Amino acid sequence: REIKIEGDLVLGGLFPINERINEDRGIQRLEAMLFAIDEINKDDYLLPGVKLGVHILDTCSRDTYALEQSLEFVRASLLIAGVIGGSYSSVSIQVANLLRLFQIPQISYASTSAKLSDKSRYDYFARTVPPDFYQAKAMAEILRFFNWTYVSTVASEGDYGETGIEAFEQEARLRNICIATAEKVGSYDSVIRELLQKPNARVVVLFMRSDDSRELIAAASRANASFTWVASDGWGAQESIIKGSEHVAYGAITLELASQPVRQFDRYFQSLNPYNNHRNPWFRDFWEQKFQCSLLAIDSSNYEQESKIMFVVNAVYAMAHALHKMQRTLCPNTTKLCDAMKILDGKKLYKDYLLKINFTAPFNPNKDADSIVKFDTFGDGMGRYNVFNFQNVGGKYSYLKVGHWAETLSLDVNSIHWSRNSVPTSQCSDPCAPNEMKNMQPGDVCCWICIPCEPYEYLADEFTCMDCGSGQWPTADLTGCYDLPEDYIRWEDAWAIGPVTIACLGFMCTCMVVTVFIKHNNTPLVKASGRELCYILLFGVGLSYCMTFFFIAKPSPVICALRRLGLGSSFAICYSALLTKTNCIARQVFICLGLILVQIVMVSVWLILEAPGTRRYTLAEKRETVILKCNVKDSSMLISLTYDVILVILCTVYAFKTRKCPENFNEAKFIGFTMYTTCIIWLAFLPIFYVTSSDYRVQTTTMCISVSLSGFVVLGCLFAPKV
Amino acid sequence: REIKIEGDLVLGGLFPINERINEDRGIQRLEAMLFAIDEINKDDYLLPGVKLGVHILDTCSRDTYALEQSLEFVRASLLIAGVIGGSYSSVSIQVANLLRLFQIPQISYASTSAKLSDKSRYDYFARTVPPDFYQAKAMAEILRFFNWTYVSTVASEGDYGETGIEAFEQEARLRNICIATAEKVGSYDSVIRELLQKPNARVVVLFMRSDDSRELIAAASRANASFTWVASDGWGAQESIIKGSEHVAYGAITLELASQPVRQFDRYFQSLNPYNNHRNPWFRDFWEQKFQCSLLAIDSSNYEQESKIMFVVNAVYAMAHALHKMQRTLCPNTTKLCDAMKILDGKKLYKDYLLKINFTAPFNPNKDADSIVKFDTFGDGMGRYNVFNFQNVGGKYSYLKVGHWAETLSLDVNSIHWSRNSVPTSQCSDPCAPNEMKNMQPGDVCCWICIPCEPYEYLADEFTCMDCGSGQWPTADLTGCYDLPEDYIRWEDAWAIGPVTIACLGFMCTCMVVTVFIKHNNTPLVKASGRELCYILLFGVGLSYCMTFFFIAKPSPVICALRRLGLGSSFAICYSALLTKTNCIARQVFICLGLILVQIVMVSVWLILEAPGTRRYTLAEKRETVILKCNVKDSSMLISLTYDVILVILCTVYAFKTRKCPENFNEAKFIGFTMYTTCIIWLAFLPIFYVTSSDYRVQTTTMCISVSLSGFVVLGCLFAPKV
Ligand SMILES: N[C@](CC1c2ccccc2Oc2ccccc21)(C(=O)O)[C@H]1C[C@@H]1C(=O)O
Ligand SMILES: N[C@](CC1c2ccccc2Oc2ccccc21)(C(=O)O)[C@H]1C[C@@H]1C(=O)O
Ligand SMILES: *[C@@H]1O[C@H](CO)[C@@H](O)[C@H](O)[C@H]1NC(C)=O
Ligand SMILES: *[C@@H]1O[C@H](CO)[C@@H](O)[C@H](O)[C@H]1NC(C)=O
Repeated sequence: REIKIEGDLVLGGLFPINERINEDRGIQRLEAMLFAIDEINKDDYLLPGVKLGVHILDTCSRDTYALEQSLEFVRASLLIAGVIGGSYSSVSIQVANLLRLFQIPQISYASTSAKLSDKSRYDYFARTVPPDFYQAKAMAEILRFFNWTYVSTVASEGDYGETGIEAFEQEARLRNICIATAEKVGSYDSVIRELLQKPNARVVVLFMRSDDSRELIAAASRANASFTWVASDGWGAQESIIKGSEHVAYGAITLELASQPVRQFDRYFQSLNPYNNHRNPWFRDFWEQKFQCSLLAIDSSNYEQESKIMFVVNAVYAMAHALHKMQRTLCPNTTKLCDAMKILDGKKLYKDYLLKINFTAPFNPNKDADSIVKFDTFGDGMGRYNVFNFQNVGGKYSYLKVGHWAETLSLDVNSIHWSRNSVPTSQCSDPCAPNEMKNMQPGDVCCWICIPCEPYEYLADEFTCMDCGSGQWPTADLTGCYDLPEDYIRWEDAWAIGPVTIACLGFMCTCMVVTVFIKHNNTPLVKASGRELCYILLFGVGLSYCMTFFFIAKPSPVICALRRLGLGSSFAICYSALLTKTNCIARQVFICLGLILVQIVMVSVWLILEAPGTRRYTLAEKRETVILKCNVKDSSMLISLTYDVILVILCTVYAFKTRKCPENFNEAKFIGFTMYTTCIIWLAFLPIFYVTSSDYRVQTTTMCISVSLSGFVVLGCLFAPKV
Repeated sequence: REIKIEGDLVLGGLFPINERINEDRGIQRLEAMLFAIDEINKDDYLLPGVKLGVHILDTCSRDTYALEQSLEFVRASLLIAGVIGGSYSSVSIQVANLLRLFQIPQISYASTSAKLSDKSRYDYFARTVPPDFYQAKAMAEILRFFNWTYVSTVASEGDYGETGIEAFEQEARLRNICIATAEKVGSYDSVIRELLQKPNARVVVLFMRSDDSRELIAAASRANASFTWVASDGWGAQESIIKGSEHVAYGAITLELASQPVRQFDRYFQSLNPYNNHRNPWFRDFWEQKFQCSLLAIDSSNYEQESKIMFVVNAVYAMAHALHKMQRTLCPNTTKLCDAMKILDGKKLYKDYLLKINFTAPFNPNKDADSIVKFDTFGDGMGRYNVFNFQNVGGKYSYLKVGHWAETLSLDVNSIHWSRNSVPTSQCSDPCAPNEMKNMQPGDVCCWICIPCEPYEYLADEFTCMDCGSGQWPTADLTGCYDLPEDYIRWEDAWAIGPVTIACLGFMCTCMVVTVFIKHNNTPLVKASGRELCYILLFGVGLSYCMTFFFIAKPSPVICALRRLGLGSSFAICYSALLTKTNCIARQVFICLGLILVQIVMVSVWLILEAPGTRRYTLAEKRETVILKCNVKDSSMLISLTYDVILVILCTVYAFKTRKCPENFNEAKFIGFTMYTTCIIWLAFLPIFYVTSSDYRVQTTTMCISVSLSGFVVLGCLFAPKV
């Protein structure tokens, strides 16, 4: 039962006027689509001369009942510069596969599918309401705002759920949002039983149908295990979806589309009676089913005005301003039909100056804020959502409007209510302390594992850990780690108590020997020996007492200069002062031959005096040791004294021959047993010197052991009863 | 000017009957579409009772003139169970966006696009001719048959070229076919000038339009540089595309679709006059423009029958057998309309038992070979092409039919004519000899580079080359390479000439010494020396003459057993036989002390007699050397004789004391100068023994040099004037 009201050029429109007569989503809209043309053809601010006409049908929500109507539009190619509206999604996808085939554009006031932006097929389809592939980029950019980046989704089955959710994951992996489970309701209440077995995912992304999101929540009062319900448009502000589960569905957020409703439309529509409406074929039919009467009037107590009445009067203007540009720019100085308005080619209509129009909606303020009825490059207006909340003040439910957003989130941050006031992160990995600073993603993203790394190591990265180098221990963190000192044995340490007492024998070395050096040269056996030779033959014993304190005092390069040079003067006193005096005694002007022989091995040390390391080093044992106090090898100083014992190897040669023939009082016993006793400790401390850790007593105490036995057992016996 | 001939159920058809009246691709086909129904409604082998009707239009090749006709089909929803034919591509894509919207299937007799298989859009479109995305999988599987795997393409601009070529490359990379250039003609003849600058690509894949492949070939007679023209369907068997370039377009291959034409159609169509054809609105109109007469008859001299007349009568049957299945299987025991033929739902018509039908074409033999009118799962019959050739016998052109193919190539291999009889590979890289066996693809595929690899290396792969190991040289190929021998100096080599003469002095060593061994013990100075000691003191000189031939004969493990043990008995004869006889002479029952001293250093060699290597080794210099004839170090045998010269280090000690006091006739001169002379060559050959390559004379000749100087300069002088 169409109505075709004539005009200079006529618009066409489809509406549900069938199920019964629908009044919520139905005939309320067709009353509004008539109401705009009563203003546009009257208000001469827009199109002055060309009077608009209307010719509208009854879409009855059945697809192949809409298409049997839709050819009666195009039997005039009552020429029609476009058709307004396909309400549902499934009725608009059928008059968008017949209205590309006549090059005539379409504007649908409310149909919000997501296959209706694939403009490779539809070159003639521009809706005003936003596509629902934006709520997969709405909530996916508030979770990264709240850092709840580990979620658990649930869809519906059919066309709504499988489109948004498959667009939700691919619009989440950019924003580092990391799903856990994925259900699909077609089970009854066991869907929560498959949901509790991931219990660090406590943010439920709910992208659901209307009534198939009632059977979940009403059966989520059985298990009584609440959550944080973030929900897409399936909730809306419906107060029946939260029917009695206020103790269960507490603390939720939801989205809906904003529409500041037209005030004077209530001045239009409530002023409409079925005795003064002859310009409609359905006001008389609706009046029966409005009140179930067999025949009152419309009050404000039964005219709760629909939330998309603004979207028809917004989207019927976006042709009437893309035609007032036509009647001026394509035909100046011609208000009426200029004979170029005869064949109105739609291809240069839609793609040229309807695609990117810009103007303001009627009956609303803030003309630069939100009423800019823009388009994108696809035929889909910008998203203007609300973010409602179930933040109950305590009345019972109290749906709360905590703000809006268009392109970036603009919340009013005092609504996050979860248990009492909780912002649950719902995060899996829980990044740990720097004590476990190997926070490495094992195989997958977003859920890493912490690991305490090596105690000689610092964290090389957020996942990596590396040692800070040989020597130094780590820091208190992964910063610059430390340094590494050496063994400072300058104090006692039960190591400076021994040779400090052994130095007294070296201090008493030059004491008793100086008595026969000058004042007692007139002894009967002072002239019988090398009275000038003994002062050189006994001066080196104090050197052995001093080279221990020259070397083993503290690590220094001058000390290592004294350490390598300290031992090189021990053995010529031990051998050349000994052996040259015995050979002339074995058979006295030839006693001068022992002078230059001391410089034989000693001058060769002067060539190696500058070759090896002198300053310092640091030797590394198992992960904590730095002591190599001078940069020399252990076998380097041992080979430096290889000729030392080799020089006193012939020191026992003259002991065997003169073992029984003393040329003096006790020179065969005190001196003959001396070289046997001197080679004993000389051979004793040699293999032990390779193996030590403190190394002091094997160096210091063994050196003075030769020094004490030298002057006492040999030189002391000649003067002990002399007194 | 439609004709609507009634029936029990009526078929619908579109045809070009406009440009003028088209007779080649036009009204000849509509005469044939009428001719089939005159048989099907008459021959009771197929559908007995339901008389077929026809209702056909005039498509006039203009898209939005076809769609103004096409609603007059669907104004009855004269119900029509499908529409036959959209001839062009651009008329079929417009009645396939209006005939999905009524759930009615379509069969197009000749339209061969490649967007008309995207069955996600078109659920109601099944053509019979093959899609032209198959000739991108036809020629792309004969080039791999001929190994011409490096090509040079050329397209046309618009819809034909850019569809097949973009399908040609993606159907070539599987078969390892490797393009070089890619033109796009919209230049005039300079397109060849951009083509000669890749002159190892001499196979021109020509995927071209009809007339825009005339301006190339007629302008390829300018440059006179021929090729191998492989061409897709743009040639066909058109004899005008090769108008006068037989010397230029010689040697080509081309494709066309096979159709064995219906013989009795000529018995039908040539028996048609415009006085006995009242069942058509266009036989009277065609009769004017057939002969330009203002009013003869159709002869066989002007009725050259069209090549797709079989494709309309093939593809009008494939409904009439998908409806004879309907009137039996959906309504048994009911020949006529069974009241389930009232609402004939097309969704259960097309997708159920028209998609996979199988039967034989009328008026053709071989009912199991090629007339199986199958479908695939897309609505596109199987490809049955011809492979024509321009193999001129010499008449002038003589288009030649060298066979066919359906799913695999079935050529008759005697047509490859390029220059005289040439099969040009047109290949880029030209894989080289195993002398350049590093045939590695540098950065890209199909064009590798050959490289001679290392002469100590063999080809590890077709691209890789690796050395065969230390020692052995490569083989004649990349097989198992070789072995590596050692230096065999068993012959002379100017190395076995020297010590073979030096062995004679070792042979004359025991000659003169044996005279005073037994027969001349009664000499006055035989008893004055060690007459039993000299036989041990001179026996080892022959050992030194023999150890050279024991060691330096040939590499053997028993020889190395004699090489390490050969030198160990040289020095005790050189020192212990010498030094013990001198010490008792330096001041005679104590002459037995020199017996056990020979076993001092010698028994220590018995402990090392089994420790180091004994068998063999091979030392590797710069890429060609294997000789380390026994597995011992150079310093190993030199340290094995370190105590050797150390034992004769004290051999010069007694020479200084006894230099002037002879206890015999010349024992101070002949023996005193001997140990000075013995240490000379002993110190001489030592540093030279570290540095040699043949190593014989430093080993053999230096050993006998000590052996000759021992007995002659010392032992020979005592008996030289004795005679
Ligand atoms: N535009 C709606 C949107 C509809 C919908 C709305 C809310 C929740 C789920 C849901 O499911 C889908 C799925 C695909 C497309 C559209 C929807 C329509 O029915 O087409 C609806 C406002 C229109 C009206 O009620 O008049
Ligand atoms: N089927 C054809 C094929 C046509 C074509 C034929 C040969 C060379 C190039 C070429 O260009 C395209 C491009 C896209 C689709 C179809 C074609 C048609 O016109 O549609 C033609 C046999 C039909 C007739 O002449 O009646
Ligand atoms: C993480 O989310 C919290 C939520 O309050 C926010 O305050 C904070 O800025 C976010 N941090 C980062 C690094 O994104
Ligand atoms: C390469 O092509 C030639 C062409 O004659 C053919 O005979 C041969 O079998 C082909 N070889 C391979 C390995 O494909």
